[PDB]
Amino acid sequence: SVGGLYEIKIPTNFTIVGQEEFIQTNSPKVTIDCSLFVCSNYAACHDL
Amino acid sequence: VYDLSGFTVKPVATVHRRIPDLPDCDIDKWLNNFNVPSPLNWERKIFS
Ligand SMILES: *[C@@H]1O[C@H](CO)[C@@H](O)[C@H](O)[C@H]1NC(C)=O
Repeated sequence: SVGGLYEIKIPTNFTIVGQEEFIQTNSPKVTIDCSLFVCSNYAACHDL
Repeated sequence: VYDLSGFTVKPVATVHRRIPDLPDCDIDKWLNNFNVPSPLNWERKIFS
């Protein structure tokens, strides 16, 4: 401080800037038929 | 809402394909040959 005053940069002109932000709120609802995935249609696999 | 067990469309018919007119292997004629070799000189025949 000089004489109790400080040097500061104060804006003399301005613009508006736009910044986008994607926030994920959902995701693909994946479903699995465990029986069809593990064994297809083979009765020998479905029994086990 | 209930997702049921996955069904598969069942076969309407069957397809069977093989090379026609192939000769008999005659495996019995070679196995029944009376000139039987010993384990020391085991004989081999390839059937194709
Ligand atoms: C602010 O900036 C714009 C673009 O350079 C200019 O047209 C405008 O005259 C400026 N205003 C001042 C007060 O400097």
